[PDB]
Amino acid sequence: SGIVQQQNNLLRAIEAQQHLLQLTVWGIKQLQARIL
Amino acid sequence: SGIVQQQNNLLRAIEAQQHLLQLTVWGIKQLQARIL
Amino acid sequence: SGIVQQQNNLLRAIEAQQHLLQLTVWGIKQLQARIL
Amino acid sequence: WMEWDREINKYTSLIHSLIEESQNQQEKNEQELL
Amino acid sequence: WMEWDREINKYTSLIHSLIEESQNQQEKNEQELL
Amino acid sequence: WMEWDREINKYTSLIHSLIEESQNQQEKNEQELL
Repeated sequence: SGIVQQQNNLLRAIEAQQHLLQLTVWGIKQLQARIL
Repeated sequence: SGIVQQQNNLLRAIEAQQHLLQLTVWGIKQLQARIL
Repeated sequence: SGIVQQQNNLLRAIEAQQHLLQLTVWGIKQLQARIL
Repeated sequence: WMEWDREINKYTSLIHSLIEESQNQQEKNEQELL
Repeated sequence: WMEWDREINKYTSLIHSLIEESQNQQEKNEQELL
Repeated sequence: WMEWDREINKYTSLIHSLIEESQNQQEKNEQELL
């Protein structure tokens, strides 16, 4: 059970990290549009 | 078996996220080079 | 034992990736302030 | 930048898929424990 | 950009919490291995 | 930016090593299932 619970925790962390990554990509694209 | 398979899954996700990260770092470096 | 160790490994990877993410965030914010 | 765009797209899809597979395995593992 | 800021803040806080939860669980699991 | 650079390199190297170690442990865990 503990192991399975921990897997859930890690998966959730990976998902949140993915949202953050998507946000940084947006930002980079915005900056590139103005900068180039 | 299921727990081990789920560790593989998570590791693969982390690896893919790492590629993404490296791509964001490249982009930021390109932009930094132009602005400064 | 091996499984729990792997979990530690994965968590450590997630933490390091989070550090990198925070770094990219810092970079984007710097660029954004310099241009906009 | 053109290659960058291509790779962003490629890895984003890959991650989405892995997340999906992981969610499915998580539910299977949880059911097996019950 | 304001919405961007809001979202960054949101997910950063969430990840921090998840990481802490995961750390606690890691400790518990190691302890149970004994 | 100079400190940023330093830190990027540091964490990039750390992640690479952690991934490597996780890969090794994964194959050990898979072997152990037999």
